[PDB]
Amino acid sequence: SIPHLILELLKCEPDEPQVQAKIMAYLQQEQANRSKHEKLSTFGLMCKMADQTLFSIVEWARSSIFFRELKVDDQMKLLQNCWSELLILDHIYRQVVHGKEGSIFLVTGQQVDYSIIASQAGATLNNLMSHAQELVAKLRSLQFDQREFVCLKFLVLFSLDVKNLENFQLVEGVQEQVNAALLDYTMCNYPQQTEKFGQLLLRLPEIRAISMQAEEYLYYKHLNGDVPYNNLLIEMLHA
Amino acid sequence: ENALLRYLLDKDD
Amino acid sequence: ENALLRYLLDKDD
Ligand SMILES: O=C(O)CCc1cc(-c2ccccc2)n(-c2cccc(C(F)(F)F)c2)n1
Repeated sequence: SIPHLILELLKCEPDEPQVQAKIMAYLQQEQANRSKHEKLSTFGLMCKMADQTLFSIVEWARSSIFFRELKVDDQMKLLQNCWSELLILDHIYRQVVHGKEGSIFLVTGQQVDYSIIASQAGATLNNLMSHAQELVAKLRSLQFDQREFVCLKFLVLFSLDVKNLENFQLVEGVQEQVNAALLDYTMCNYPQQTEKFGQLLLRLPEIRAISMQAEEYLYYKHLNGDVPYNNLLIEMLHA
Repeated sequence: ENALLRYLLDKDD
Repeated sequence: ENALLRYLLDKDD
């Protein structure tokens, strides 16, 4: 029993295999480009993955119901507010749906041992990765599903905390409606877990916090000369 | 503000 | 109004 609204949300979803392929191809064709002099690091590679995932998120957003009806200035304010949250949310959902504990399912579509990434990384990034891991675990135990995921994505995108929106009413309207649809979906589909609606919404502040930490850390990395040229990621980071 | 974000949103596919 | 031309005008060098 899936509300109508949620069906409209699911129709907006990307083709995940094609996205994975596109990014993967971009990264190969990048070594081709790069001279046999210039080398690249695990951190650097992950920055490129984030950058390419951002292109895909913007594409998803621009074609999505409701978001299409906004003026581009409003679209920009919404995306500038939530880009890092959408990256994190997308990551988390992949871990739950196509991943397993002890492994990271990357956006290029392969799994790598968590250990093998974490070992490359210093303590600040490890700390962030751990918190993300706990979110994944929490949401795994909740039996987080695709219908829930799409609702949370719209709730993140159509944020109420964004000031200076022209059409703030449409944005409020979307929040309320997705909220109501999520409430329906959980009571209809998970009737013995009346806590499920609440447990889902309370992940959103945690996602917001991890995302703000990620950005602060990445800006440090950028100012340190550690982020390879990455137009969209850094343009978003400068927002 | 971001020329690039604007472009990614406006471009006609 | 072509989006690329606007980006080209508006972007940072
Ligand atoms: O597998 C992916 O999803 C692509 C790469 C990635 C992973 C993360 C991440 C970072 C911290 C916690 C959880 C996931 N990415 C990311 C998410 C938000 C913000 C940033 C930032 F700030 F570095 F640009 C990266 N990108």
